Amino acid sequence: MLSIKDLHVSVEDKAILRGLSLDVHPGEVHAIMGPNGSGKSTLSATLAGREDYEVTGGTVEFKGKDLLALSPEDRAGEGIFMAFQYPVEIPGVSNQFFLQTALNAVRSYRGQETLDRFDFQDLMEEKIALLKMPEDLLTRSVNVGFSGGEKKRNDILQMAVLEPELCILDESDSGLDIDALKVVADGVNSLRDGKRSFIIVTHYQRILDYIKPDYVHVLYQGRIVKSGDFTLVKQLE
Amino acid sequence: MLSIKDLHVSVEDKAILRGLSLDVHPGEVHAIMGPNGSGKSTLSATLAGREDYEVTGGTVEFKGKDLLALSPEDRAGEGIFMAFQYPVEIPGVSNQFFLQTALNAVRSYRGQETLDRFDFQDLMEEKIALLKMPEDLLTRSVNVGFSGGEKKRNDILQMAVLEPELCILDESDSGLDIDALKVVADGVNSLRDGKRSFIIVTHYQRILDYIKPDYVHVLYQGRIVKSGDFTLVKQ
Amino acid sequence: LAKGINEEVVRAISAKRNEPEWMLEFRLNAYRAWLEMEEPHWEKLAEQGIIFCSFGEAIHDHPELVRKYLGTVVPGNDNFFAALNAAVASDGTFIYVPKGVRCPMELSTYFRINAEKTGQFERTILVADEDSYVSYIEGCSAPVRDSYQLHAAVVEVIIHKNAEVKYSTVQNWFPGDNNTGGILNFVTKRALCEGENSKMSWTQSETGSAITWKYPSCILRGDNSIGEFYSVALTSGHQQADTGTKMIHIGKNTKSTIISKGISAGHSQNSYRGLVKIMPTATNARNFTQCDSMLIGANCGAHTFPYVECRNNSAQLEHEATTSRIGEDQLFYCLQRGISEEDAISMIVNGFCKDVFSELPLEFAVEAQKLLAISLEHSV
Amino acid sequence: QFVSIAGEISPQQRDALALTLDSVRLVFVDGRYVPALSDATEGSGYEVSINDDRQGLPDAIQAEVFLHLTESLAQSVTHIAVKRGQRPAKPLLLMHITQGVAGEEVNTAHYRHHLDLAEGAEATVIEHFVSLNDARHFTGARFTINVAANAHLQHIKLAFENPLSHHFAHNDLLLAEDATAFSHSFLLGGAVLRHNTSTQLNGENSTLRINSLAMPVKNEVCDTRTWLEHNKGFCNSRQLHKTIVSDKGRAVFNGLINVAQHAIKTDGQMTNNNLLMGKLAEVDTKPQLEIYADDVKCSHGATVGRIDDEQIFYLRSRGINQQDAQQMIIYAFAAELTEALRDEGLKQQVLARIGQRLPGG
Ligand SMILES: [Hg+2]
Ligand SMILES: [Hg+2]
Repeated sequence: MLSIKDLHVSVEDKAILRGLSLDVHPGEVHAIMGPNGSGKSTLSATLAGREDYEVTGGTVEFKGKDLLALSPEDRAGEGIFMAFQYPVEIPGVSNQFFLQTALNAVRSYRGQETLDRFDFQDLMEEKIALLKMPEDLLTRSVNVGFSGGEKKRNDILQMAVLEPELCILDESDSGLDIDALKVVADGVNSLRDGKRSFIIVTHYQRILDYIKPDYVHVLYQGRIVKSGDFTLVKQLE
Repeated sequence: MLSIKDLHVSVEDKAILRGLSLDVHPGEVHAIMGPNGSGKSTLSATLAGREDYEVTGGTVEFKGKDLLALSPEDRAGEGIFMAFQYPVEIPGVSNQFFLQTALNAVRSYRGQETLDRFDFQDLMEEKIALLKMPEDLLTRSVNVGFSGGEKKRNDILQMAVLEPELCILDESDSGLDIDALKVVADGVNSLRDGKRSFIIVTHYQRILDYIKPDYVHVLYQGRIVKSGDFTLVKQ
Repeated sequence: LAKGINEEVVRAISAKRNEPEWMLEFRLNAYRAWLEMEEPHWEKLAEQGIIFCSFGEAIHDHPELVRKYLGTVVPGNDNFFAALNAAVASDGTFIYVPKGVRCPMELSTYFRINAEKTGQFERTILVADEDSYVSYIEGCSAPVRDSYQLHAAVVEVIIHKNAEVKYSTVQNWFPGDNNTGGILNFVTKRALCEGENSKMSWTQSETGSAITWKYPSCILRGDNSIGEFYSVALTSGHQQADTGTKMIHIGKNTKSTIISKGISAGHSQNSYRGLVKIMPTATNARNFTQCDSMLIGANCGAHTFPYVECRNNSAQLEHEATTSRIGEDQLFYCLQRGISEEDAISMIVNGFCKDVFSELPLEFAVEAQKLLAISLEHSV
Repeated sequence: QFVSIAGEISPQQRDALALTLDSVRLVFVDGRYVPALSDATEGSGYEVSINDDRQGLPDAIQAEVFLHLTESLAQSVTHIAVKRGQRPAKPLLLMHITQGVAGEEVNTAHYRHHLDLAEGAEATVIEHFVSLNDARHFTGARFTINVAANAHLQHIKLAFENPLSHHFAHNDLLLAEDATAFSHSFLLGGAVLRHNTSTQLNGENSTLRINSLAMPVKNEVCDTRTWLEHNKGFCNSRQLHKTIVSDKGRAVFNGLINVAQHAIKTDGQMTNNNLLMGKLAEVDTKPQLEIYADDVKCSHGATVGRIDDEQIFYLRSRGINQQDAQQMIIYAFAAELTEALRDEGLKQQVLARIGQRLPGG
């Protein structure tokens, strides 16, 4: 029951977004598009919790509570996950230690307990094959030695493990080819149980042919100036 | 042309060679075989000039000179060449600067002279051609970035340019195949003028089908206890 | 220990045990050496021949044993603090290891005490005679006073033909929040590979000292000797560490490895400084040193001044040093997936430090990583 | 006991020891400038003034005993300036010729020079030091340099004085915003030679490079040291210092790098490769990093090792003699240093100097 209303957020003292409003219910996919420099990355970042964003008015509510009053560490527990456009390299730290820690943390919050070994193991294997990751993923250091294309697919494998409620893709498709695109499509869709909702911040129209969105909005001047269904992308032409 | 007599050599006082004697005449190709550890690798090195070889007995004379007393640099001028089993990479030194100086050196020591650069490239290419070598050898760093097969094959190109009188192959067949085997043979055979000679210290025997030897000798713990011709069999 | 120190105090700590006069005078020259010096800038099992008893008990029941090794490698007078510890020290640990014996277990005395700190000075001396394998572990983990207390230990190790010594160290102090804060760690540990084919291997994780003074050494005198050194050092608040190593190469074909990981946070300054020396007799020496540093935040300091003096034309030495960090975006990427910032900084460093903790026994490695974790959070 | 008697030489002597190069050459003898033997600088694109005027000199970056003495004992100051955006067609060349005196007396000469590079200028300046003969001397030199915005400097110093001379020199580099500075020093002469290079990055987004080659022979000691301060951020620095010590000679290297707080995005690396050829040779290196900013990446690496005897054996066994063989690997070793010399003509003369200390020539 995510509800964003008349949102104003500033970056480096400059107003970019001037009143974007959006409501997202379970099991639906929304696509945000437009030219570079219109708030897309900033919007995702604002939701994620970047420290360089002064919110100058407005509200963003999730399950009826104000999320913006909650700390960064707190938002993932609630269910927000962001696939980074530029995944960071963590030399010396294996995904296993990483994922478990990521997993326990969100498990601790929500008042639930640490998963049991064998499942975590049974789950990865099933998923590690699904996203064409190196079979020796678990032992390599997070994104070290990975190409641009390899680092991007991995955050999604992660997505399929930390069990988030709302997944946001901020141009995480950059530099990816047709081959890379289909697996990512199998990864996001496979998590669809009508449970999760998804917001796809588009880089190119690319993907909506592989991950058809239910509602489409195009952002301009930091405001939504047009909204529609999948058909909207084709119509302005 | 080559006479090695009652040779005894120890390294770190290790008793290795049994008293080996051999006679090689001009224009002849001799084949050397046997197991590892009986001195094969030591023989080439001893011939080549490693300073870590304590000679405990015997003599080696070449054209009436005591060969064991002469230095390495002197050996190439006289006409001795050794194909290394494991060619060394020398980063930062192009083949051209190297070979010309090397060629001049042996040319110097033989007291004749000398090629003309302009001439030399027409010669190189032609040799570069005989072994299907990269056209950019001259510009490349000696054996740098070369595979084992390429490093080995480089030595044969080297042989035709430095024009030795006696060519010794020190286990240069290890790790190779029929195709590479085919290129080295065209190079070695091409140096056969009925005067020039070759000594093949085999790692293994398959090599002898393209470069037919005239004589074959067998080592066992550093001595020839049986000698013969090309016709030879295993068990 | 205080009040005071005189010649009679020395003569008083001696004679508190029926002490032979060899043990005594050793202290006196030290004391005499201390005097000429100015003060420098800020389970029950029966062996297997092995002796594992206290330092004091050793003098008393085994003097001839003690007689042959003490002061052989680190003289009283070697420097300021090593003279003062030899004199004045009652507490400590003695270990001798006999022919043909592989120590059944790894000897360790590190325990996570919550009684407050025992004693100010000590000296351990471990000797492994030929064909020996022993793992020794040292350290303590105590809360700390609101007085400056000075811990200035000295460890001497002597390793003979075909022998091996594995030496571990986990010291961890806790003075919440910022207090002194506050303990002066002035240790001089040195080991002699006597000692053909001898192998010495220093390993250490260290945390929470106010001031550190330390030069874990490997002395490769024997031929085919091998030294290795793995050191983790953390500093926070306004702490200062000054730790390193002096490597003297004498034997033939000696090889040495130095890996240091120094983490720096807040406004603290941690500096690595060590030395690789190759004598002309040290034919075909080879060393590879690595001193990586992670700095946390922009107002603290990490420094590195290695020294290499080589006098031999068969040596092969390579030395690398590299800088790494925790970035905002790196920090943010971790936090956003629900792991806290406090917990984040702890994870990355443990990953950063993985290659040193590897060389530790796995069990003390786990203990080592959880305490470094909590020492960070309190203080970062 | 040292004395300073300033003699005079002829043009013939200059040609036999001078490099073959088309440049603007200023000649200094026994600490004294000799006009008649130097080229004119007016209209060269280089503004040059020689006086005892010290009104402009910056304060010293790192004070130590021998520097105050030299500035104070310096007989003159060389005022050099290049106006904004000007790019001279020819490099500025300062050849230094020092001579000794008969007796037990030690002749001493001190050179003092200052260069000002206005905004956008890019020029190359070369220092050449040589001994007129075998008579001993104490040489002093000091280069302070101010590098304005968008300027690019290529500095080369060639100390090729005799095996018996003493060499103590000190150059300074001051960089502004958008600056680039390249320095290559070849310390090839003197019984004892000591070169220090201190640099300050007082401007953002700047690039600095400092290389040097030391080749000490029999009983000589060559210590090449550098000092760099990254006071501002966004600067990138690269350093390559190599040394080759044969027959009882001694090399010393010292490199301090200080990174000031707030000096974000600094990228500094330092490499030192040392080659030992004599059985009595020594090499001492002491690198020092002082970093006070976390979002940076600085690192240094240094190696020490001997000639690969197997390639030498490999090379000789095909016929190349010992002297030429030893020589071939060394030119390859220093190749990375020698290749930065864009001028082939200059490079060959530099190569000739190197070769004479090898087991050849
Ligand atoms: Hg370091
Ligand atoms: Hg650095």
